[PDB]
Amino acid sequence: METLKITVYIVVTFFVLLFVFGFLSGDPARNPKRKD
Amino acid sequence: QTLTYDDIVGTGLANKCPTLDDTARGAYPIDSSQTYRIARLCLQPTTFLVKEEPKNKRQEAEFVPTKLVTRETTSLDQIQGELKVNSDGSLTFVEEDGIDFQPVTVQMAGGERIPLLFTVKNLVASTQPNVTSITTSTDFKGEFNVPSYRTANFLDPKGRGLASGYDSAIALPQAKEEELARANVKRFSLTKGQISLNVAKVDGRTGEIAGTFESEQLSDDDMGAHEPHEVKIQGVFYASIEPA
Amino acid sequence: ELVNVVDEKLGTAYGEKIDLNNTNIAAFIQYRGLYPTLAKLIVKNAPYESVEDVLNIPGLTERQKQILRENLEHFTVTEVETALVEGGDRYNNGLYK
Amino acid sequence: MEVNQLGLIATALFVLVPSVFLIILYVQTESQQ
Amino acid sequence: MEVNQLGLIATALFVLVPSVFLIILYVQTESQQ
Amino acid sequence: LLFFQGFHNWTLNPFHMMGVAGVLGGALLCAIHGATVENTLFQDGEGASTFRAFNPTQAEETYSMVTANRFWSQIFGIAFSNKRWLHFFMLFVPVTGLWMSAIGVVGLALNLRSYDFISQEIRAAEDPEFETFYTKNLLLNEGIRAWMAPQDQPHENFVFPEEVLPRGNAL
Amino acid sequence: METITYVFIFACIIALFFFAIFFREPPRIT
Amino acid sequence: AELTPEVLTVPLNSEGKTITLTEKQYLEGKRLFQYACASCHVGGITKTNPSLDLRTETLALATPPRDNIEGLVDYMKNPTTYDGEQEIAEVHPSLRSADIFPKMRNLTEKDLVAIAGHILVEPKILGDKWGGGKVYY
Amino acid sequence: MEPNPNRQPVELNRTSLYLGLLLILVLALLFSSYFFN
Amino acid sequence: YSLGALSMMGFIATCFVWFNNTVYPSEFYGPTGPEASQAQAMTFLIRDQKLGANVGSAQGPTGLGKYLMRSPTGEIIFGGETMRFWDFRGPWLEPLRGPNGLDLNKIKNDIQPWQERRAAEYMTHAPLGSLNSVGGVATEINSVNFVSPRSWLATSHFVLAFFFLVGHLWHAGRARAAAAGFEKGIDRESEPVLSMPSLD
Amino acid sequence: ANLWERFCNWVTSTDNRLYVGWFGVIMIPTLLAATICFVIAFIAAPPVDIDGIREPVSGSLLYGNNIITGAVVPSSNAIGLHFYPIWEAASLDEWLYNGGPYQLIIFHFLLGASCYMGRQWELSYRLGMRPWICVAYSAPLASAFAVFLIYPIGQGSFSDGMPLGISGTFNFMIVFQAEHNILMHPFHQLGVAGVFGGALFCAMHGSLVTSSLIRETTETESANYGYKFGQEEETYNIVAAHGYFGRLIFQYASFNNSRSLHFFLAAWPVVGVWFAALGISTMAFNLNGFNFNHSVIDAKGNVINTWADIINRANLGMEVMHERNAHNFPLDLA
Amino acid sequence: AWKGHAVFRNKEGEELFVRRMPAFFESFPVILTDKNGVVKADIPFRRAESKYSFEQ
Ligand code: CLA
Ligand code: CLA
Ligand code: CLA
Ligand code: CLA
Ligand SMILES: CC(C)=CCC/C(C)=C/CC/C(C)=C/CC/C(C)=C/CC/C(C)=C/CC/C(C)=C/CC/C(C)=C/CC/C(C)=C/CC/C(C)=C/CC1=CC(=O)C(C)=C(C)C1=O
Ligand SMILES: CC(C)=CCC/C(C)=C/CC/C(C)=C/CC/C(C)=C/CC/C(C)=C/CC/C(C)=C/CC/C(C)=C/CC/C(C)=C/CC/C(C)=C/CC1=CC(=O)C(C)=C(C)C1=O
Ligand code: HEC
Ligand SMILES: CCCCCCCCCCCCO[C@@H]1O[C@H](CO)[C@@H](O[C@H]2O[C@H](CO)[C@@H](O)[C@H](O)[C@H]2O)[C@H](O)[C@H]1O
Ligand SMILES: CCCCCCCCCCCCO[C@@H]1O[C@H](CO)[C@@H](O[C@H]2O[C@H](CO)[C@@H](O)[C@H](O)[C@H]2O)[C@H](O)[C@H]1O
Ligand code: OEX
Ligand SMILES: [Cl-]
Ligand SMILES: [Cl-]
Ligand SMILES: [Fe+2]
Repeated sequence: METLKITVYIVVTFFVLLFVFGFLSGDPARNPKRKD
Repeated sequence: QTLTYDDIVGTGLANKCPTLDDTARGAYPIDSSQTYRIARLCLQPTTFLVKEEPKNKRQEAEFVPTKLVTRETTSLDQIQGELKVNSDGSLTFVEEDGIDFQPVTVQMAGGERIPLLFTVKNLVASTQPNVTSITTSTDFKGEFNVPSYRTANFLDPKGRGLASGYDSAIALPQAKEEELARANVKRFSLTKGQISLNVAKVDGRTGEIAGTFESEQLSDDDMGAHEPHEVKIQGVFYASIEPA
Repeated sequence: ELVNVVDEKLGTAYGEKIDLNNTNIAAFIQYRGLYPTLAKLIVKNAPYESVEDVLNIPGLTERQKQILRENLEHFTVTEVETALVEGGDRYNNGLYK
Repeated sequence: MEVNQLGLIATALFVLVPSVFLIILYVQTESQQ
Repeated sequence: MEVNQLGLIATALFVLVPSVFLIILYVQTESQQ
Repeated sequence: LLFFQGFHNWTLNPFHMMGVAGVLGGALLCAIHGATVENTLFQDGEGASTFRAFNPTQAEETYSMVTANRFWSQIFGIAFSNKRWLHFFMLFVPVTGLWMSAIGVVGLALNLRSYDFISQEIRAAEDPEFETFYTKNLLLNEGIRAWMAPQDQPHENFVFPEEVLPRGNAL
Repeated sequence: METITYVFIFACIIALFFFAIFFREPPRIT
Repeated sequence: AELTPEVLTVPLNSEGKTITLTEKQYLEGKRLFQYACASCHVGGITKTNPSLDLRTETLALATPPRDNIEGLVDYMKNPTTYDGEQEIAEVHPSLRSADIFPKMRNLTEKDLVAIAGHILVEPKILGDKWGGGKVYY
Repeated sequence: MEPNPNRQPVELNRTSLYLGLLLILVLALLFSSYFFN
Repeated sequence: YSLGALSMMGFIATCFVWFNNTVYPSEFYGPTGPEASQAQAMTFLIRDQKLGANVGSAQGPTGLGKYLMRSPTGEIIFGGETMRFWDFRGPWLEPLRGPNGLDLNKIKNDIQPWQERRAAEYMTHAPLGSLNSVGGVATEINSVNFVSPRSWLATSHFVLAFFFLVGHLWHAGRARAAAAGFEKGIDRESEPVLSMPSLD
Repeated sequence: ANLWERFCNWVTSTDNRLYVGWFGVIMIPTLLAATICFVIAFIAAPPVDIDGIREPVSGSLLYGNNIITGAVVPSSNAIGLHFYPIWEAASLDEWLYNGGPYQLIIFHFLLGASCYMGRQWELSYRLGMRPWICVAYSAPLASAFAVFLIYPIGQGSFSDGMPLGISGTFNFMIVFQAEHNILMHPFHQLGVAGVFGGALFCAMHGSLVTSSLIRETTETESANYGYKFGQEEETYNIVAAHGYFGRLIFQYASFNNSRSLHFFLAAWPVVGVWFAALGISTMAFNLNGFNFNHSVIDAKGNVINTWADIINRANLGMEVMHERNAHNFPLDLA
Repeated sequence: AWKGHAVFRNKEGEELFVRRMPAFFESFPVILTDKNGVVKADIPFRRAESKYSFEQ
């Protein structure tokens, strides 16, 4: 059960990190008009 | 070093019996002139075993080990009663009151859930004669009553019960009743169970005894709808002997 | 065969009188001066082999014995029905209003 | 469970009969020039 | 008669499944130019 | 509504369920089509309040069907590509749903209910541990009937003594 | 057979979703 | 039907002198019962002890009888258990425990009569509803 | 993506429909007794 | 950004007033939802034990304890439906609670009259009531004019926090579209999807 | 371009067949987890002691249920609002008995469906659209939060959340009426006006547009072929449709602006369903529907029944029968 | 076969009459009245305060 807990925590952290760093990766510029 | 509720809460230690240290191999003198009582009898089950029923009549019908599904809700605790000293030197615990029952569900291989009322309700349990001191060889053997797992107001999913509810299967208004009679007539069982408390540790000073138990009783019969299984419960106990 | 023991007990004097061995404590409200004090003592010291055994309860005042004497014609005793006394059901049988 | 003895064929034909009706009509549409 | 409980659906699908397979193939042939 | 639950078990009826899908589907279609048009509008004016940029006599579409189609194809997997079929489907869904619900009520006129599932009743009557949400709802139905019938049907002159009333423990 | 039936229809619906999304008739601008 | 004098005429004592309350007295009693008592006694039941209601026949079998105005007024001064054996002011609202039940502080004898009249008139109005619970709603 | 050139049209003439339906129905007439048993 | 921040704070305050009896004291705001359910179980334990019941050993209809049972980690808690509220902590109840939960010896001997008065008052002032302020369950008759302040404060602030989340979504989407320059709609002369490849 | 730039370009790519995006990197695993555990638990889960009273309710198809009666059963009342993941259980058998799957499914689903809302903003941002489709989806999303999360929080237990099943849904509805009189709550009534109105306006807008389609096809073809995908002209005559509908009622009751029309089509169901969600979410804190029980009284004081008292009689029957073994004390306080 | 007409009587000899099920009701309680409609016997649901059981 502990090994499942560590797996799920690692998995959840990995996906949350992609969401946060991804939205930090110049998101307002990714649009078809003002690519500033 | 004594704990509080905020230390204990949500740790599972509230379902545990208190322990005595390994050093407490002493002995507790039972003065025959003085009366005694039990301030707290705790019983913490560790192993629930259910006897299978091989459809053969003969064969090896042994007790199989099961998996607990109702979590750390299992211990009996805060049990009080009078510890009499008899004529022949034996001590008989008469159980008075406490948290002396817990509904337990365990699950066998194949997924069959077994509900049981794990209990020591109205436990009379006696030692051997000529025990002038509770030592680490003392054995409280005794019997208790196992009332029905559900009480009389309990309604089945079709609204049938003993003291309440329908007396027939209302969804089948014109069915024959004699094949449905074992489900339609709710029956309150009352059976006996046997328990042996084996002392392993004695606090000679305080009067705290601890050890192991083995208890045998019938499981739930679903108010008479099916046969109960035979259950063997094993675990630890703790008792504190206050002189009264 | 199988019988509803609660339904059967309504066929006895339980269905008519207050049964001192079985009936829930709230039925002592039906007569003056039994509830709560005498009702508590009656249920605590049950079972009884006769109604007149209710006067033998230890500690009763003479006023308490006189009240019980005025109400023995409303009492009965049957065998203890385990479906009625288990679960604490004589103190709370799950019925309110 | 003691289910209706005709329920399986009633379900199987309820699917298959209008499903194959649509499959026939679709495939002959694709084979048109 | 106490016949196989699956015999009706086994027969119905034994007919209908390859029959509709041929009906599909025939009708899409006729709709070709 | 409560009468049809307690007596007819009308929620269990597949014709009512088809009506529910038609109503909630039509409300979905009303919300989803209105939002999509309003969010794929062409900039046809300089105002930030965009209602003025529609003229009632224009030949041109006021919103982008192509952009709407690409949005929903990528969000949801499917999308309308034919405006005429889209608006027919908006007719079809709640109209078919209401027609389906009408048929179920025609059955309830004769008490031809979808009240029970027989295989669950056979199992529950012989197995007093077998419980589903369906058997739970029938206990609610039995409560509704016994508690409401004496006042709801005062021509029947129902006297149900208190001990006959189905009740759970305590309540 | 009941459980098989309900799962079968469900699996056919999910298969239909696959073809309706990935093998749809492609919307063509004309 | 009207709230006539005969409806508003309840027993005053255990002997049998009656008191005919005014409609102003009954309506003031209902207001004060709602203010001070209906949080447990709504509809004549008792939420925290359903065994003892406020029906007229039940108050008659109380010791001392509470099925008259003065019996109910004495109960609101010095409440007892149903046999009269214990004094329960420390857990039941009364004039003698107005320091722990502060809604009982500014109750007059005219207020206690009015509440007692409401308890007696209401089952003559509502029948089995008063003290019956949800069965009779 | 360019079309696959290995594709071929499929045919089943009416006589083949009649022959196949004769074969399926007669096989069903034969085996149905055994399916029912 | 402030709209999302306010919506988050309103949802938090909704849970604060509903559960917390420290900064929203029950003497001022009424009992919490958990508190009153715990107080009913306390009321009927006290009454029935006064009648002579052994409340530690009383079995309910299900076989769980009618008054007292164990939580899933084993603490002694009030039985009945209020098993869900065994995390409730209040000053009228905490004197009865030992190291392993509710203490049976404390329950038998040490329940003061002020606790019994508090339990009955909180049970009868449970935060349940109608929009026209009829106290109690939806099936209750008109007499008691009560809706708890906790219910008024939680419901109002749920509504406000929800609509403020909607306002956050509305203004955040609009601010992105306004900064990127398409909040007034799609330019017909440079429609973005028209220069993307087809999905199929 | 490094790997992170190549990765971000793929994630937010408008050329993917289904748009991923940053909300999608949360939406995709959570919804897959919720779906997979749902299908498995719907087919094969053992019975669940939902009411915490050792009385397990069979939800799965393998344990007796059909499509209508089947459900993933809400977690045990003994759990309450406690977080119950798999790793909290001593075994998978214990997790399944206590209704573990329900908590896993609803938490993953509500997280994923929230990210579905953000994904709807995100693609509209990438496509240059206006951003408020996700505001329209906030109406059903709030309703899902209301029945799966907000109602359990107010009542103190995930055992009170809506079960994941057709009959369990009806059980949730009937019990909710018994305890809250939702029919007599104006937010549910506004909700009904939303969905009835939404269905009306769906049929109205559909029929009016279909009624005014410009003739482009012959009799032997579907009229839908008269519309070509991406054509610039509008496919129906809005002036003719306004001329019809403005004469069906009166002229100023009919829209002649298609933008105002389509905003009204968005606004009516969404606001109503928003109010329906706030109905459930505020009945979660027990502010119930209108109680007019015994409101009409004659000159003597006799209760004169109304239709509201008849509703109450039905509510009482639901109340006394629901969870018939779960109550030990006379008030159902949560 | 017809079983014949059932006549129900209490211990006082008075004929009782079983209240018939109306067509609306999937289930219906068993209630026995005298000739003037007053309830004299029933099959109770809750038994604890029952006064009109067939045994009583
Ligand atoms: C998810 C929730 C839900 C939804 C979406 C529905 C949806 C529906 N229900 Mg169901 N219902 C539900 C839950 C739900 N139900 C539950 C839990 C129960 C309890 C079992 C019911 C019990 C129930 C019953 C008893 C009935 C429905 C019916 C219906 C259908 C009503 C269609 C309609 O609009 O009639 C509205 C009425 C009309 C369309 C008739 C014409 C109205 C005219 C045109 C109005 C003219 C107005 C006039 C101009 C002036 C007005 C003045 C104003 C001031 C008043 C619709 C399919 C009905 C049905 O099935 O009908 C066949 C029905 O009888 N439901
Ligand atoms: C945090 C906000 C809040 C809360 C919790 C309360 C709570 C209370 N008020 Mg107070 N009050 C408030 C704000 C609030 N009020 C405001 C803004 C005013 C000025 C009008 C008042 C003026 C006031 C008076 C004069 C009185 C109260 C009273 C009360 C009590 C009884 C309420 C009642 O019966 O409502 C009745 C219920 C309604 C009117 C229905 C409310 C439904 C709302 C409007 C829905 C709103 C949704 C949304 C925001 C609107 C749609 C927008 C959407 C399209 C985006 C209760 C404690 C009474 C009291 O007991 O005093 C001691 C009393 O007499 N209040
Ligand atoms: C209709 C509009 C409306 C109304 C009438 C209310 C009313 C209320 N709100 Mg709500 N609120 C609203 C809209 C509204 N709100 C909206 C739209 C949101 C965003 C969704 C909120 C978010 C919100 C939160 C998060 C909370 C409230 C709370 C409250 C309550 C207390 C308010 C308070 O003290 O603020 C605080 C006042 C200030 C911040 C002003 C400055 C105060 C200074 C710092 C006070 C210092 C005092 C100190 C003792 C000084 C001592 C000096 C010393 C030297 C002696 C009150 C009933 C509280 C509540 O009761 O929750 C249930 C709460 O926690 N509101
Ligand atoms: C339903 C929840 C929700 C949704 C769909 C959105 C959507 C949006 N937010 Mg908003 N936001 C929210 C709640 C939400 N918000 C709340 C409660 C706050 C206050 C804390 C904010 C504060 C906020 C700021 C400061 C900004 C946005 C912005 C935006 C927009 C651009 C995308 C972005 O950067 O968001 C980021 C997403 C969030 C802040 C929260 C989304 C939550 C959902 C559930 C996703 C969860 C993902 C996460 C990894 C899951 C955790 C798993 C857990 C087990 C650990 C987009 C429209 C940006 C913008 O462009 O405004 C003009 C911006 O700068 N939001
Ligand atoms: C074994 C297992 C696991 C079992 C599964 C468990 C389980 C419980 C299964 C569920 C069973 C189930 C589904 C039962 C429900 C069955 C039910 C009640 C049947 C209804 C059947 C019926 C015929 C009803 C009649 C009413 C009717 C026809 C309803 C149809 C409703 C319907 C489908 C509505 C459409 C909803 C929908 C999401 C459409 C979106 C359309 C869309 C892509 C719009 C986008 C869009 C908008 C624009 O505006 C523009 C411009 C463009 C371009 C554009 O794209
Ligand atoms: C025997 C005797 C005496 C006979 C004499 C009879 C006689 C000749 C009398 C004549 C005199 C006379 C008229 C008498 C009056 C009698 C009288 C008052 C009758 C009472 C009738 C009555 C009940 C009133 C009718 C009620 C009624 C229908 C009013 C509701 C109006 C209504 C719903 C308005 C709101 C409209 C609303 C905004 C909905 C929009 C719907 C919608 C989304 C449509 C979509 C849509 C809309 C468009 O707009 C266009 C464009 C398109 C594309 C489109 O999608
Ligand atoms: C709950 C907190 C109560 C409030 C407020 C009031 N009463 Fe009450 N009442 C309550 C209980 C628990 C009991 C039973 C006490 C016991 O004997 O154990 C009572 C009893 C009465 C009675 C006696 C009923 C009988 O059958 O004899 C009466 C007449 C009575 N109460 C009246 C009364 C009045 C007038 C109140 C308002 C001032 C009032 N009570 C408040 C609980 C509560
Ligand atoms: C939750 C844990 C992290 C908490 C973070 C709090 C501190 C935030 C600062 C961390 C750094 C953010 O800094 C951000 O990093 C990314 C990742 O390369 C940079 O780099 C980015 O360049 C451009 C941005 O236009 C993108 O096209 C590209 O894909 C990406 O590489 C961003 O330009 C920079 O703004
Ligand atoms: C329960 C059993 C159900 C079994 C289902 C049976 C599936 C059978 C699939 C048959 C599919 C035939 O597939 C179909 O073949 C025809 C020709 O044969 C193709 O048709 C092609 O050739 C024809 C003839 O040259 C042209 O007129 C046509 O324009 C061209 O597309 C279709 O484009 C293809 O879609
Ligand atoms: O869980 Mn599901 O339903 Ca919400 O009230 Mn309390 O608890 Mn139970 O009773 Mn009624
Ligand atoms: Cl239920
Ligand atoms: Cl309870
Ligand atoms: Fe349109």
